[PDB]
Amino acid sequence: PPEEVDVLVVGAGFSGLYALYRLRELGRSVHVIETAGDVGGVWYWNRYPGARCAIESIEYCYSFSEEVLQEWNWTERYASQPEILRYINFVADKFDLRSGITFHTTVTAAAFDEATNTWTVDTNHGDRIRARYLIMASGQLSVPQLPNFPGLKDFAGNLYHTGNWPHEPVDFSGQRVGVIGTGSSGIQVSPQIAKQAAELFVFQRTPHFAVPARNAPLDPEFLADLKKRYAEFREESRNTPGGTHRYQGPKSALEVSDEELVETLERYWQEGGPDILAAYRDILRDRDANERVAEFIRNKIRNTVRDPEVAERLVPKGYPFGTKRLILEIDYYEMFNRDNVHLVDTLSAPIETITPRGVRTSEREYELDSLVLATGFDALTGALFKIDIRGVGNVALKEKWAAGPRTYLGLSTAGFPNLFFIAGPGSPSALSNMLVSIEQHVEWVTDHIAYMFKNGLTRSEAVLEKEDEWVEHVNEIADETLYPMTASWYTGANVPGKPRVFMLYVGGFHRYRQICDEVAAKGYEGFVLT
Ligand SMILES: Cc1cc2nc3c(=O)[nH]c(=O)nc-3n(C[C@H](O)[C@H](O)[C@H](O)COP(=O)(O)OP(=O)(O)OC[C@H]3O[C@@H](n4cnc5c(N)ncnc54)[C@H](O)[C@@H]3O)c2cc1C
Ligand SMILES: NC(=O)c1ccc[n+]([C@@H]2O[C@H](COP(=O)([O-])OP(=O)(O)OC[C@H]3O[C@@H](n4cnc5c(N)ncnc54)[C@H](OP(=O)(O)O)[C@@H]3O)[C@@H](O)[C@H]2O)c1
Repeated sequence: PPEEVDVLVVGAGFSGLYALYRLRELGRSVHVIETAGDVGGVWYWNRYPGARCAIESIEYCYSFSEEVLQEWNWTERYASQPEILRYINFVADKFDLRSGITFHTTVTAAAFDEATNTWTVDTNHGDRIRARYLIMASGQLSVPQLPNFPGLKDFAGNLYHTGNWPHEPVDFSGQRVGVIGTGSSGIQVSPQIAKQAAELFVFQRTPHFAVPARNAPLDPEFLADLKKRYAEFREESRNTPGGTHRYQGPKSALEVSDEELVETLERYWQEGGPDILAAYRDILRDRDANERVAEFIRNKIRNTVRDPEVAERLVPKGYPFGTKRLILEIDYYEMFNRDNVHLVDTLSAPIETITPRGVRTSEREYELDSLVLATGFDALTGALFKIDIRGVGNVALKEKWAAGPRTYLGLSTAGFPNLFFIAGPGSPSALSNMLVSIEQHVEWVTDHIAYMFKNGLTRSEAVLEKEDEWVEHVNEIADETLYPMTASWYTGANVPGKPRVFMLYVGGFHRYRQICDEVAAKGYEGFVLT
């Protein structure tokens, strides 16, 4: 890795690879540092069986390259992780991206030097790079989180986390296997494992809402047709709250009769996918509205499993539909109908400790040959906090953000000039199709950088007052929805001791992009440039 560079980029997943590509195109020196052996980010790390995207392949893809759009052939309604990894390798090879990337290398600290207006960045290999701009493309869901209980290191069997899955197939044949966590990771990994294991124990805490994916082959007519209008189709997706073609249902879940509700929701349930989140305009705004939808979903869940005792344990309760990430399930509910699959309800009987033989609840011991941790991620701030980042006056990012992330547009933080966060806290981030949130942040940041070199500036900084205004705005629009009142990773609720604040912008990607454009249009209002 070079000793000096215009822009250093941390992370080689979607965000990082695009930042590299566009920056070269703008004629800036740029280099990328990445912990992993190769490119991919989440689709490199998350190789557990059943790993699949929950945005339709034709939406969840880059649009910066008409060539890539014309050449790539997706195959399924929802792409499996290995296909998305092939796609990302395709794009990397096409634009020759690896010559710009150092792999196997973890950034450990970065400190801003006020005299030079530059960042000096250090790695666990002892490299030191001096860069004018520092782009953290280091992910949202990139640091695995272990669950909160002892005896983990004592377990005699094999121990896995889904976000750090082995690079070659793991064989569960004839095993007694435990999965802890039933987020989308656990929901995807579990039916795969149940095919091999002599017995599978699924350790559920709060149940998550899941609806049928109804995956299907992609019609190759449809692909070829779509391509003729691809750039147009994408543009429609950029002009939405969600970054996809999801239908924005006009009515209120409350204005309709029961019969019309069932019938409309029945159509979504048969169709499959996440679009039901926008069946009515107020599902995420009004608790009575939300509840009518949630109830319809709970009953479909009940009717999915024959033992009604086991079915009632699968019904999510205590939090509004859609306020933890919606999950797309494939034969997950069906799975509890098998002899060798066991739902362990750890709300009724909490896990007390892992033992050398298995798992202890307050009710009994569970002997196991392997334990799979589907326990999620220290989300949104996790990766940043693992790095000793220091701004003006030696302030640690970790400390300034200790009560929750403070940003302007989520893009930068006051006190830390020349530093940009891709698709993180204070922006749409994971509340969209992330390829659309990711391209828009990469273009805005890399445009900002180009504008800086153009007009002769060397220092970009969020104005503290606008940040404070932005933080309060994010919180106040979040408080008009039901989002903040549920314990989700959006809220930091899954890391012990982490401050409970809703971390994402909820006003929709479209409106967020309009605001960013007005900002850059006025020469970057809310930034101070010198
Ligand atoms: C299992 C899973 C499924 C998902 N499914 C969807 C989906 O269906 N729809 C959707 O819109 N989004 C989904 N997401 C969200 C996902 O975060 C984004 O879609 C997108 O892949 C994020 O890309 P990225 O480049 O920003 O971050 P990442 O892909 O996470 O890349 C960050 C990279 O930075 C590296 N890194 C972090 N810190 C350092 C450091 N200190 N030094 C060097 N390298 C570092 C990591 O190794 C990683 O490779 C999913 C995420 C996960 C984990
Ligand atoms: N496209 C996809 O289908 C897909 C697949 C995987 C991941 N993702 C992305 O990644 C996000 C995270 O998914 P995820 O399933 O990995 O993690 P998650 O949504 O954060 O779920 C973690 C799970 O582990 C359980 N858990 C956590 N801590 C525990 C503890 N201390 N004791 C007992 N149980 C514990 C949680 O229970 P509680 O809920 O009760 O806390 C939850 O069931 C998703 O929401 C999505 O954004 C997407």
